[PDB]
Amino acid sequence: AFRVLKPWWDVFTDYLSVAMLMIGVFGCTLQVMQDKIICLPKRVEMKGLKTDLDLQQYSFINQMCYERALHWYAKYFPYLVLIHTLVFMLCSNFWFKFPGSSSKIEHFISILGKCFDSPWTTRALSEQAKALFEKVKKFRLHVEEGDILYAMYVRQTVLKVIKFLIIIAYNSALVSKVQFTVDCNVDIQDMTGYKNFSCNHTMAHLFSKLSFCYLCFVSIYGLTCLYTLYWLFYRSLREYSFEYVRQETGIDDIPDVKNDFAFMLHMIDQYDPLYSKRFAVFLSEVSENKLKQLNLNNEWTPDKLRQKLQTNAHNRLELPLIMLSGLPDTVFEITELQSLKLEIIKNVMIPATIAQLDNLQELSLHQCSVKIHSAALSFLKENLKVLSVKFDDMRELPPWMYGLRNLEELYLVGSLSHRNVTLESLRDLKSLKILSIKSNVSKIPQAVVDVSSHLQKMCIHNDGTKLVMLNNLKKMTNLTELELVHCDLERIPHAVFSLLSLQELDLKENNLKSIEEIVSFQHLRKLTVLKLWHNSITYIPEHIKKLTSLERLSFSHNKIEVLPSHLFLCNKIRYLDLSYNDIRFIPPEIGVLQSLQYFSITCNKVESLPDELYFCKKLKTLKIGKNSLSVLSPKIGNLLFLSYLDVKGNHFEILPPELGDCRALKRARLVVEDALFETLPSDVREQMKADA
Amino acid sequence: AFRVLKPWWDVFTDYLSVAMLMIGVFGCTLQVMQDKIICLPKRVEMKGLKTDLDLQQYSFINQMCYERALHWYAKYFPYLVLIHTLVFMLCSNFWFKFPGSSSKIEHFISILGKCFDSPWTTRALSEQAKALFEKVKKFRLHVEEGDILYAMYVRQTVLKVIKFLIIIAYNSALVSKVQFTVDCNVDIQDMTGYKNFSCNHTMAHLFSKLSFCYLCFVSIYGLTCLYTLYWLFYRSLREYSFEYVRQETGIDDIPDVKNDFAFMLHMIDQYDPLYSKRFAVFLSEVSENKLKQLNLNNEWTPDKLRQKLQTNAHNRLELPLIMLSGLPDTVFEITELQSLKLEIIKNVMIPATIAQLDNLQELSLHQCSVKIHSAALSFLKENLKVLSVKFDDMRELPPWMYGLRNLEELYLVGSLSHRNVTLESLRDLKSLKILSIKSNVSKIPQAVVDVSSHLQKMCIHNDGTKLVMLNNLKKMTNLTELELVHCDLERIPHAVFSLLSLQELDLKENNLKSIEEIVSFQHLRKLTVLKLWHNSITYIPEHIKKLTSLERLSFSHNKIEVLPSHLFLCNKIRYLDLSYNDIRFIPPEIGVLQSLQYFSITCNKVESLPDELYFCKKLKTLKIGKNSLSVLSPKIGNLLFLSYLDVKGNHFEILPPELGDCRALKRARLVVEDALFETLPSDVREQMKADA
Repeated sequence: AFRVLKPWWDVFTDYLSVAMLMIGVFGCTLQVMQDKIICLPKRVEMKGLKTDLDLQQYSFINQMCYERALHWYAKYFPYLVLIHTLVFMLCSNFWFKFPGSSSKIEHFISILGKCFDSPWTTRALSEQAKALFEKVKKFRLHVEEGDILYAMYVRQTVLKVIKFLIIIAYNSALVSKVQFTVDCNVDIQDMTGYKNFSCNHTMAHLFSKLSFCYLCFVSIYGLTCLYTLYWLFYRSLREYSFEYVRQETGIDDIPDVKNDFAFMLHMIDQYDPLYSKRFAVFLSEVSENKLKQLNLNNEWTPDKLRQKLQTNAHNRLELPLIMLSGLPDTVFEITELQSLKLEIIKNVMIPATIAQLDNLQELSLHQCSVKIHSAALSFLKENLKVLSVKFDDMRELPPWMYGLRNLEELYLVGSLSHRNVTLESLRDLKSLKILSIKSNVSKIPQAVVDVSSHLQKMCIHNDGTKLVMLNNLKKMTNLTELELVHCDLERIPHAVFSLLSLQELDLKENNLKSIEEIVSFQHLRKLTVLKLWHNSITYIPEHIKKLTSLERLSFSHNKIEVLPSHLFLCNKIRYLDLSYNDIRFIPPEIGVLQSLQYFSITCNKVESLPDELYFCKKLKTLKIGKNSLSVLSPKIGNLLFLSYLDVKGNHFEILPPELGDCRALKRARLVVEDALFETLPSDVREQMKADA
Repeated sequence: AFRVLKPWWDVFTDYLSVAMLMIGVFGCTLQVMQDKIICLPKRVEMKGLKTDLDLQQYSFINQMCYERALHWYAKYFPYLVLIHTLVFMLCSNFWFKFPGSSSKIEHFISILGKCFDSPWTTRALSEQAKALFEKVKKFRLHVEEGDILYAMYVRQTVLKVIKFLIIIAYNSALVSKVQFTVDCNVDIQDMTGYKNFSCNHTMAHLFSKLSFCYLCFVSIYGLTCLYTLYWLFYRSLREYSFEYVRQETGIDDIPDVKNDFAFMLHMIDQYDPLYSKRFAVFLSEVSENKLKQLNLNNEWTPDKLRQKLQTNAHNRLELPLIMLSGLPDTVFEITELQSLKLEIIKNVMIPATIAQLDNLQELSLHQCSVKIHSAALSFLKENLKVLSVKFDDMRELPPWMYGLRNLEELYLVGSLSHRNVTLESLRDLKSLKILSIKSNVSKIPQAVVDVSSHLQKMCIHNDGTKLVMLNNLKKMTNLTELELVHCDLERIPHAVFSLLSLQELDLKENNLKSIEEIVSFQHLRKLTVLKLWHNSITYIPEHIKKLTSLERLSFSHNKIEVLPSHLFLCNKIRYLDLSYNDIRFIPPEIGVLQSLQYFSITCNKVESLPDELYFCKKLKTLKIGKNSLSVLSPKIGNLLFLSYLDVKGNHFEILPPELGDCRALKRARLVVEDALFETLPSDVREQMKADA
């Protein structure tokens, strides 16, 4: 604190100053004690020379000739040395005592003491100091733009030099002024009768030697100061470069430091370089990252991870990551999970340690600007089969996923056209079969055709953008199944008819009304499932009877009001969705659809129940919903395989006990009004709720 | 409490004062040791000049001539210097030696240091400081009333300067007064025989030099003090404005400080700008809010939230929040719950993080001034289907909810008419299907018409204000379920007949007496449920028998005493509340009300039971209450499906065992006295209580 700043020569000057003050005080005490110029009158077998002067006269003569004859240097030397040594001490400590420098120095000594103290420094050179990191960077921001400390030190030393020079320059000449004997021609007569006096100065000889001795001190002092001056103008401390500790521990960080930092680090080094090396760590950003990783690993343990382990949508062991900044290493201790979820973790490097986690084929990236390792990338291209990616500003999407070959299913969340898709080529995705698109691109990009060679199912669910050109869609030769949800086509495009291998088609939220292209649909004989959700279809073309291959029909939220009889000409269908439609009556041909196993007319206008409905026993799910039926035909007891029933929201009053014959149907599958359910027999409800 | 108050010039003045003290004390010691006058009689080959004076006479001459001839300043210079230096010390330290100012400055330094050490300062600039914020604001309040510190400091500096002029003024004019030699004509004749004496005191010469040196010191001192004066009249220390820190850290608060606090800031800045910079962060209100939020996040954990996670009245997962400063962010981690209960939480803003909580269809806002994020607003507009708001002064109501379209059920607590109701339009509310109102609307606002297009259910339960106008009610054509609770109508309004789509009707607490408008009610052929709670209805118009669609009837707390036969003609009714009335005898035609499932005559004067009552086996609820009955007809056993019985508070003695036949009626549904219950057979009571 009070020591680590002064190099050897500063303590040298302090010691010389203390010794100099000792010399000066010695001289002062001697002078006060015995300084007695002794005087006699001068002008004149032998006898004495009795001058008959009483003691008072002798003291008076001594005093007078002291003031007159003795040259001022011999009189004033000790106080002079006192002043000079006092000024030297003041100017030595002025660097600390001045507040402008004192603030910076106190800040620096505090921060550097704590930095040298931290054991994480030693660990890195081979837990809470990450705050000291921020303190260090704040401090260097505070003082690097100074250099006033360098100015203060240079001024201090240069004034010391000028003082030493003036001391030698005058004192060398003035030393020879002292004389042991001395003369004085004073007009003391008329009070003693004598005019010409001789005297001897007792201290003279002593002072002479003292001066000489004192002079030696000054000489040494000056040389010391000069060296400092040389050391302050030969190494140019305005800039410092580590270039050794950087090479010592082989970390290319810690580039350089600015002026005041350079100077003060130089000072500390000239005290001891060990403190400089132990300080070198905290400027390293690599050290910062490593300390962050250690701290999070201290916080992140495989226990906590396996606590959060769960199953994804695709029944896979997955660890959610909702809000982080890096990858805890403890996850690399968990090779069992085969899915991984990451939400909004930028600035992430994927290590090769994922190679330990081979048992994984699914990954999730929700707006995470993340890059990979080379071995990590190879591990992805050789192991992963499924990937879900959410992105917002294209920054979270790095290109390397376009190289993953063994991936089989892909999910995308984010707009590309912002209307051409800024989509890279989907060619290296050699094993992809499933593609999920969540964007607003008006056109299907050519990159889709880059994967069409092995693409089996591709799903686009835009936000309402129209698929303006469907030319690339016609290239989906390998496309086994096709979905066009909310593509705003409003019609049946010709591209769909280009895919004979198509099995299941959805046009949800496309608001189709004129669907007379069913003729082209009989061109596609693999069409087993057709879905027309939320479409303005108020009428059903007769060409639907020509699609024998159909197995499932979706027409929820459609303006059909009366279903034509030709609808029933395709008995192969097993699933029938007609809910939220204007349907008011069921034609009896509902009987021929024996293979039907599902039905839904929730929130429709159906008021009557044809009895042929009770002939398709394969119907296991019935959803009347909020319709206008008022009586339930007992023929419901004929449909034993009906497992689900949704008549709630209708005008029934009493439920016939024929519901007791429905073994597949229970209260779980029975959606009825509580009052209507109460009308059922006690035995029926006991058998229906449980085993009675 | 000692260092940072002194800028550089104060330290310089302190050192000059110290060194001046050194000069003075050195002079004092020398004067003690050496200051002797030496005197000789003046007026008179060469010989001695014997004066034949014994030592006593010489000493007496010394005393006399020293007292007379030697000028006082030469005699007292060191003591004068000591006095002036000491006064300088005292007038320098009078700042802190005054207790009133001492408390202020000491507290200032304590809190400033503490603020400097606070790591939360660093975090903000990037735990327990929450307490320190209050101390900070209390202190700034306590000190921004002063400026006595600045005035006293100005007084100190002017005192120092004027004393400096005084010192120079007379020392310059008296320095020449000291003289080595000196003369004295003293009339000591007849006592030592001489009159003219010459003397010299040894110190004179030295003192000259000393004075010169001393002058220089004081001169420099004055110069430094003079600078302070310039520094006290050029910066206008009455005000401090950061405007750089306010720009550096980008925090627009910390406006300014008053003269006293501004002056202290100027001092600290002169010591170091960084102290003031770091201290400014604790004046930020935004920083304080962030600290409060962080602290409540520290106090709250998702486990604590899930501790009170429960079901609401409308069976939804919800967490109570009764009193808070904001949202503990942990709530954003819990997405399963679809409703949140927040009460009396002002200045809350819901971020985009609500989008994490997609499983959401209900909400609660009890007098909470809450703003929203943009993504938050979209999430409310798209996800919510039910919502509860309590507001008091329309400020807790956040207007943006008038823009939510997908909401379907909304309940409001808070007056509107206040009787002009400043209710905003219910137009952007597109998907609403259910509405509850708790206001003071004497008028149905036009805003309801903007939701009447899509309206399905609306319930107004004003605090009793008469809904005088109801033309907007006539615009509720699409309305299906209507309730008018405590609307103080006292009569059947014509607006009700304007709503043919109406299914359920309520006029509770409207205190209707004359209800002869039932004729227009059979205009409403969709009228399923009709309620007449707490009405003054003396009797029953026959037009009620003309309501074909009657299903449920309420006559709670009415002045009805005898009921007519035509009332029973609407056998379609299943619910019949007649309690708290003057009923005494039930006409036997109660039998035709076979479809009736409910009955209540509690707190009436009924004295006999027609047996045709027991014909309506559909009657499952029976609330006789406290009436004037004495015996029970065994035909109650005919009511096998009777599930409830309230006979408590009557005059029975022994009940028929036919109660054992009623399978739906058990001991729990049998509201009876215990002594009377004992009169029943043990088998019946065992069967009712348990399965024996």
